[PDB]
Amino acid sequence: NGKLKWKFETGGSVHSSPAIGQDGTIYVGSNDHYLYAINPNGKLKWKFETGGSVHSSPAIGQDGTIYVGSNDHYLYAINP
Amino acid sequence: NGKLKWKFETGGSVHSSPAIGQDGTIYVGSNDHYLYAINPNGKLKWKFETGGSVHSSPAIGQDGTIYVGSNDHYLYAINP
Amino acid sequence: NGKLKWKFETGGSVHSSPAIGQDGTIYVGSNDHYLYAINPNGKLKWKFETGGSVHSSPAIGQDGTIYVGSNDHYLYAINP
Amino acid sequence: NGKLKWKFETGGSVHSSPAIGQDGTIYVGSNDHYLYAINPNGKLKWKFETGGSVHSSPAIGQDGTIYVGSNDHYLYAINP
Ligand SMILES: [Zn+2]
Ligand SMILES: [Zn+2]
Ligand SMILES: [Zn+2]
Ligand SMILES: [Zn+2]
Ligand SMILES: [Zn+2]
Ligand SMILES: [Zn+2]
Ligand SMILES: [Zn+2]
Ligand SMILES: [Zn+2]
Ligand SMILES: [Zn+2]
Repeated sequence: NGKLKWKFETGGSVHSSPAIGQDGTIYVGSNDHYLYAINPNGKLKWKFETGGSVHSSPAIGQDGTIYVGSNDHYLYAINP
Repeated sequence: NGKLKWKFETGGSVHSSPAIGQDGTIYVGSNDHYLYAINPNGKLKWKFETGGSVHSSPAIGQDGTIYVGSNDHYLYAINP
Repeated sequence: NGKLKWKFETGGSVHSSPAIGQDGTIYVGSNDHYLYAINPNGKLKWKFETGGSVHSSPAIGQDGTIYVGSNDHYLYAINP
Repeated sequence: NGKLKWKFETGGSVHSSPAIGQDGTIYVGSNDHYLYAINPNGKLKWKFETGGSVHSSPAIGQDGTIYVGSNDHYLYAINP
């Protein structure tokens, strides 16, 4: 209907575009160098430190592996 | 066929990439800080103020929740 | 296998990310202000002038309508 | 669970967003001008030189053709 139902504060501008995994866990990268995993309800599931801003938007494989690039030249494959 | 069928003026450059929800409602974020929801025919459905330019591109969950990040460091989950 | 099978010269850097329509027609926006439609084989189908660089990546609706934003503040809905 | 399972060093910041092909091969473009293809396990499959940074995110056609744009004004269609 357009009403907010939660925001989640990362550390920097979230330029990455978010992905939704087979279980509704939402994955997004932030300029704070972190890929965030938020449970569908708004509470963090985990965050993964890389070496630079995550402008890449996460891709999601069949087994649920999360694939995302980072300003630190690396393509990361992260277990769920 | 390539003919236009409507443009919709947001307030700033629309860098966000648009998403299409289970009902055809198209969701896009604009540098005017707004996530826009446009009914499939071109008339606004609603727009949601965040605190900065929305470069993130909206993700869309099973229940239709719209997930998008914003230059204001937050990941937003917005009801339809 | 990794061999090229065609490039298509737009007028400026293609930052937009390409979309594939129900018939294989590939849609991408270019900084030359144009959304390009390329037939699956590499020959243009059409290109649609907007008022600025198309950094947005095209979305594709059920009927095949192409939805994309542009640096000119507008969200465009373009017939196939 | 959030544990890493491999990073892959490209040559520059990976701004492109990665795509997953019908066989799990992950495709991403890097600012080093290369579109990378990584086998699902982390070892390269191949990398394709273009003429500029690949900010575009790869699209994937029915036959597995990889479609991506590049800062060198070209839209590339690359065999698997
Ligand atoms: Zn900030
Ligand atoms: Zn940094
Ligand atoms: Zn402007
Ligand atoms: Zn602002
Ligand atoms: Zn150039
Ligand atoms: Zn211009
Ligand atoms: Zn971008
Ligand atoms: Zn660097
Ligand atoms: Zn270069």
